[PDB]
Amino acid sequence: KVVSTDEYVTRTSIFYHAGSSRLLTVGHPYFKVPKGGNGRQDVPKVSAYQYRVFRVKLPDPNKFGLPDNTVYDPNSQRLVWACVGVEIGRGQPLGVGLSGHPLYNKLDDTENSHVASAVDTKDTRDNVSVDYKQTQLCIIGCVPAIGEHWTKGTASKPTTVVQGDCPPLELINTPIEDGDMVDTGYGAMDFKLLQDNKSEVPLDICQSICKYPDYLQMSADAYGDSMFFCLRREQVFARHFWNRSGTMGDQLPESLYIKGTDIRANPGSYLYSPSPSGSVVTSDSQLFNKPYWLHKAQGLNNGICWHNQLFLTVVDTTRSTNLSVCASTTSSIPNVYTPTSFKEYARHVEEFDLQFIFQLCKITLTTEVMSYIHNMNTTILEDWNQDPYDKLKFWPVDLKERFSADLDQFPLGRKFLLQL
Amino acid sequence: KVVSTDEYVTRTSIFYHAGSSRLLTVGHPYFKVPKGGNGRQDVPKVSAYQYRVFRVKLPDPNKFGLPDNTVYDPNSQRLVWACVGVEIGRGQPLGVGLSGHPLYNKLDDTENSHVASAVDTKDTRDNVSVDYKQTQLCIIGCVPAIGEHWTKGTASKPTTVVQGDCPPLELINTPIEDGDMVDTGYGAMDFKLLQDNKSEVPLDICQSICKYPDYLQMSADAYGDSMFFCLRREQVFARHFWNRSGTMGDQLPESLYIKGTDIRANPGSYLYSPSPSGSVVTSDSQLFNKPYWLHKAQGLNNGICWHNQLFLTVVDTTRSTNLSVCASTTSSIPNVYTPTSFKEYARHVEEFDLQFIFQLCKITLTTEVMSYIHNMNTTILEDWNQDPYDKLKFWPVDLKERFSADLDQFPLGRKFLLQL
Amino acid sequence: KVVSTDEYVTRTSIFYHAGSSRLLTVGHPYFKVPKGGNGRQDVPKVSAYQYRVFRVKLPDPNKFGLPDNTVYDPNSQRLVWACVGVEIGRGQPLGVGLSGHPLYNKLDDTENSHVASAVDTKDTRDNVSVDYKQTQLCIIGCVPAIGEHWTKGTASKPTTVVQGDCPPLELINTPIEDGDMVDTGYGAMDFKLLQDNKSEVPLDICQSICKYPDYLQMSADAYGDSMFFCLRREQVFARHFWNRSGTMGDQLPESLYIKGTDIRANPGSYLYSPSPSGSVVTSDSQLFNKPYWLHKAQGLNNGICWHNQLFLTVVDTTRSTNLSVCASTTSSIPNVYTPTSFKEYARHVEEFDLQFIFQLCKITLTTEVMSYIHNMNTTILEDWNFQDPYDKLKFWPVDLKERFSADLDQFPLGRKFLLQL
Amino acid sequence: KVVSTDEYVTRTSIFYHAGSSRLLTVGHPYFKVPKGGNGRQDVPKVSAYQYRVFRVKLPDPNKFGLPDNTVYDPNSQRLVWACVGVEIGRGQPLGVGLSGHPLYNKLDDTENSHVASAVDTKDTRDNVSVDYKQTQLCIIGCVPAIGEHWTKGTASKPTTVVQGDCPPLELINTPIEDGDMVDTGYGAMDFKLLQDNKSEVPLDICQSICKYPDYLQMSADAYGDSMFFCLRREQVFARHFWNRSGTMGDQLPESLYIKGTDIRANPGSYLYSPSPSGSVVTSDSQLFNKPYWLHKAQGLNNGICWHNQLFLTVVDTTRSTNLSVCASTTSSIPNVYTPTSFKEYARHVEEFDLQFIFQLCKITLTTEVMSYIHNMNTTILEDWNFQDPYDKLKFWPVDLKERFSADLDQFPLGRKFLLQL
Repeated sequence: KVVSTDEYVTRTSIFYHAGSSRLLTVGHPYFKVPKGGNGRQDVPKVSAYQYRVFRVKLPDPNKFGLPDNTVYDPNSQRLVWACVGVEIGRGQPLGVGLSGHPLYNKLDDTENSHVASAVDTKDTRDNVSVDYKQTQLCIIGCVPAIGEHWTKGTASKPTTVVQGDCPPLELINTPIEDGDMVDTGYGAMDFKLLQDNKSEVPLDICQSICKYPDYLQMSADAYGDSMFFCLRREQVFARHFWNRSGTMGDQLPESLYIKGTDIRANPGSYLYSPSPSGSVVTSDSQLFNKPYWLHKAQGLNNGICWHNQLFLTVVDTTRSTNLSVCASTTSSIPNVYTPTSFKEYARHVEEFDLQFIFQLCKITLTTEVMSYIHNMNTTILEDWNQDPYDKLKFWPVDLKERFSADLDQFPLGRKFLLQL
Repeated sequence: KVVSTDEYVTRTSIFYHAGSSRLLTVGHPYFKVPKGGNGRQDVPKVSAYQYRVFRVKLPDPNKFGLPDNTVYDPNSQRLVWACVGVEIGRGQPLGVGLSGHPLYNKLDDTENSHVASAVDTKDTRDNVSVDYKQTQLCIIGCVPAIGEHWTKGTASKPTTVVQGDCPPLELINTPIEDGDMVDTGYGAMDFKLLQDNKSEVPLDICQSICKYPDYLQMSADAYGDSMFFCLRREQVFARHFWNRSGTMGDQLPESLYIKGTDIRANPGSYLYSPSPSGSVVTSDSQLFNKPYWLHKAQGLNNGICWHNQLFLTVVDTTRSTNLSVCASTTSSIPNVYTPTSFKEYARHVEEFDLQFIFQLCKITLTTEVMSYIHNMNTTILEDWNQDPYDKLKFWPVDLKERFSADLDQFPLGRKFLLQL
Repeated sequence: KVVSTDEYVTRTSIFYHAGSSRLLTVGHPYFKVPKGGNGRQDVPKVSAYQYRVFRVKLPDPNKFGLPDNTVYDPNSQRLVWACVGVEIGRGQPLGVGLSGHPLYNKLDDTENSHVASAVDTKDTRDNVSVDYKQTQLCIIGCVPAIGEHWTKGTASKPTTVVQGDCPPLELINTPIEDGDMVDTGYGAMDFKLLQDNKSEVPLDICQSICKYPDYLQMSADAYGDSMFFCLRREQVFARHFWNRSGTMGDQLPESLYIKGTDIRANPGSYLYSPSPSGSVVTSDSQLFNKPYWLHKAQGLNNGICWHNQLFLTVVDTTRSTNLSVCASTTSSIPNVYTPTSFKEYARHVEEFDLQFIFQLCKITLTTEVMSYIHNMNTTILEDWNFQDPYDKLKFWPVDLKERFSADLDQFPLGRKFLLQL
Repeated sequence: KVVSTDEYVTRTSIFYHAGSSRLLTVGHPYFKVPKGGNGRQDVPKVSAYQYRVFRVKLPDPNKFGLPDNTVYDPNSQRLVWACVGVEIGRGQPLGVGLSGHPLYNKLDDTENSHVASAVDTKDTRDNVSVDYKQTQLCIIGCVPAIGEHWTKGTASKPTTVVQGDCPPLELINTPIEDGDMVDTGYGAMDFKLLQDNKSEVPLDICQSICKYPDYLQMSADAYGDSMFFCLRREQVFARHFWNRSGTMGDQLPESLYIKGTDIRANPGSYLYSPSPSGSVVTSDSQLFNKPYWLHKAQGLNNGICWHNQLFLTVVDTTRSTNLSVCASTTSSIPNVYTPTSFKEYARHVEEFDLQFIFQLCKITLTTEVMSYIHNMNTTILEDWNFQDPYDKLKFWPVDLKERFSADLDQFPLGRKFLLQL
């Protein structure tokens, strides 16, 4: 039976402020662009619809040599940091940005099109852009957050299935790493494995995986390490209605329509996919640049940062504007414009400023306790008196050299001083 | 260690009202229009998407001969003004105004266009206008506000890079001057330096710099002089989706699409830029014509106007309507309309009414103190017992002759009297 | 130094209800239509985008013969009415109405138009209608409200300026009269003087003046008589983006663009004017048909109706629907439709019901006082006992001298006012 | 002088629940469709934009023999029902429905049309549909509610006026009957009398009268019998801007435009009428299926149901969806579709469930009283023992004489009312 951490982890009045400086990353919004070097001066994939997963490394409170031996005795008690306050800073202005595909699979406008109807024979793929679904999310833990997505499931039985048949769909949970793609309005699935077309979704995701946080699984967690603070806020609507070209794998049952006089009529495409849209982005609906104080966690782990680390997953699509930089191909432009004399580049920018208020805590290593900690994580006692998470990609944030007890010297520290 | 001003600046019950008369400026909304004089009767660039930065000069409270020697002694105490109340008046009615470009780089409509498809060869630049993103912001300090913007960064290494390559992007902080351009929905960057096209954004900004206030930097300030009062409220959405003509500098990775039967086909333009829009302007979301009382500042400087000055940065795009004035070319119009017999002019108007409630304060010039003031700003003691801000352009507001102790004689003064 | 009226005007518990009957006016929404009579059966200009400025005349409380000599003595005291409650009744249903122009100056669609491009030579003026910006405002005073608008300013210097140049713009404050045009989304200016085109804005305003209330000036007023109660609520957005035909008076600086291959290229029209729109009209955002109680005013005059009069400025564009009445040209209709056999008329309707709760007040005619009143308005004491400047302006007269009643429970606003405990 | 009913009507703790079962009506949404019978198996006009006015008949509390004679004595006291709680049940799901006209008078699109321009010569009438303005309203009284509308006023003078002139517009108050048409966004007027075209508004209203509740008149009522409970919530916006064909009855003043080179030019149609729209229908803005408790009424009559009746006017346009039922013309379907082999019918449905909580009250028939009641309504005493003007009007009869019950906990509204102790 798992026990709340408020019963065997006593808290103190020792508070510290920790904060990284300004973090920023620029790159291409759609894909990694390799440039032959001198490997490498390439630009990375920096999309506003990417998960930002910061691995915040904290100083060992037992190795911490600033507090005096009056706060605790290293004979039967050990220290561990507990997170109390969090402020996620976002820098760039609010904006909406587009993601598209030159060969998007758009057959016919199925909404109220009186223009014409397209012939299926040739390559009926139009150059289509779209503004994705708007998503703001924030998850704080000591273990990377768990996300779900749909993948091409393994064959049901030892059964040979025909090529071109619909594969089985399997839901899969995976740890959310920095750089993963968020749900953008086309669903949370493996577009690389389930769409051989390479033309159903924009370039942002057409060869990537869209993951959605498994709030149901992380909230049903026994210990609650995956998520003890969660803020979600998403919105989307259907902007345009479209048709998908390609032979229909599912036969339209003849019970549902009447063919008309031409009893040879091929039924039109009946696979409809809408263009998502995130509507208006307003600072009234903003979810960051605000202090959030964790008192009671959702799980039994009440904001205790085991192994002196803290995982912060964050998605913010309210600053998706894209910089368009263009450079002339002639050394100096002749005062005449021709499209061949300008190179066009699209760059995207992300800016963060993480701030935290941590609280020092004691753990009296009794029996019953410690054995409970052993059944929880043997490596907790082992690290007291290798790493499985380096196989995943995170944004490292080292705060061992940034802890400070002078809370009034920092904005989040002052806002926390309005809590006595 | 920096110390809060509430520990070494004692406050008094002496309150004064200060206020400018109506301030207004008219001009051209897009660019400075030179007219050969009699130099010069030109109209200036007066756009609703410009930063308005007022440099409010206050009378020296030590040289002020209105208070009696009972409030302080000029032996160990000196006076300084502290800002308590602010009301920013806006005059013109609410309206939405357009900003455009006759040669805007619009290739193809990617938002479900079934009209046609444009050929890239010829000059495919359309006459495009747009209503910018809606922005209301207000920052009060004693130091000019700090803004961020992206510029053509210096060469990465002592490396010869080919002409037409994408230049490095560098984020830069600069003091926000009166007349600077705000973020309009295309990002905060140097459009003059990063777009040799002179055709990616409307005439408002195609040769200017869009700055966004660096709230992250100003809030993390040690002393907090840059910003001790901040109100932001911005909104924007993507109205129309467009394509940019010009050769793509970044090669579209062939892993992300399938070329179709014409295996030697150039992929269409995949640089998508939306037209921003500020949606509805309503007086419910209005942010000015309201009294704001500063009690606790965000930083350690709690509204203390060092050097008897106060910097007010304000952006209000909710009054962006543009007057269209036209005059007949004939002395008296013949009652027949032809476009050649009428000259069309576009003029824009800005109207303000600044109001303030200041509080007189004492500073006991002890040791420990005063040396702290010396480490803060030697020129503070120097002015008690040149200018670094004259390099920047501000809107001068002289209030040395505008202070009044009869608070009940003024609107902001009465609203402040409802605070006892 | 001006002094608050709460320091020299003591209030009493005597309260009266005053109210006009139903007021209504019909007419044409765009322009006055003269009809030769039998002068005259003409229809006036009755637009939902017109200022409604009522001059409410109140009975003289000193001349009032209802109170007994116990409430005051006419030796050292004088009476004056003080406004306490107001309810503005609006009658017609909520609706949106259009205002347009057959020859609107619309050159090209600049809002993502792939349709075509218009030739500038010929008359490239389209028949364009638009729903104006939505505006609700209400201002109560004893002096007509002050509005601002831009006009063709006086000549800058003793300077000969070329014909066709842009005239100087001058901001002007003027009293807002009944029938004046409100800001409709094109700005507050004199379209008749600053637009010789007669084609930049719809017929509603193309030869009129759009005024916006100068809240900044009226709030900075010394006495605060112009406005001691103000409720504003406006909304608008840009619906369509357009181009203006006509030669550009300001040369586009060549630093801002690249001309292209045809080095001869005339820059397209770069004077952009959007079509305003007031979005949805809903009764949730409604601002009238509600009681409003004046306790503390914004200015020093705390709702005191000097000279026993009260000016009520109101704008309500949430009932801008236009009735279309059509009559057959034949005496009895032949059961066949032809556009020539039906005459079409557009009529607009406004319905109000003004309601007020006034409070009787005393003014002890001391020294210091009375001299203060004399420096304020000599005509206040002169009109007491120890011509009119406003008859030059057009108002909607509301005579309530015969409409005062002390039986508050007999009226809705009176009952709602009795709920104050 | 009228007196509040709380001064001569003492209340008791006796409470009853009264409620009709589910009421529903189906029919055609646009017009009465006659079918030759066996007269008649016709379908009636059942539109979501119709006033639903229920005439609720209550049992005579003096004739009621369930309470014992300890509560009152029929010697100097008489009984009267007073309404305390009301819940109006709506059944069908929320939906939006269209109303249109095959021969709608739509000339040109004035909302930024660069497609083409229509010639006025031929029959320029398009098939146009529209979703009306959204309106939810509820008025409870003991006298039928009063509505207003504009009608063809009587001739201005005994004057011979030319045929084709605009008739005078007269505002008229009428009792709101069940089946009357509501304001739909084209105004509250008599479309049959002021539009000989029969083509300016959709078929729903082109030959009907749209009435709007005269809140100004009913609230200024002396006794307050017309309306002692009122909930309104309406919204509308302009979706499309159009032009009206037909010769312009009002001459466009030449001061407002410049004709251009072709000084031979009839100004294009300058009568602009927008298509209304009720925007989104959401249950957040829903106004029914909720209990409403009447404590203080707006008028002096505090929810007292004189003559043991209660009038409920209600409009709900948030369920305006229309069922489309079609039946094949062949006895059994050939598996081939042709438009001639299917008959198409449009049917609309309304579902209600009225619920009430009434309170028994006593009236001691003193002098001063009773004489006041006599001056109020002689028929109140006459109907006691100390013809009908409303059957000339059309109402929805709801007989609740056999539906009163004192076991409040047996009904939902009764339980919610028991949550008030």
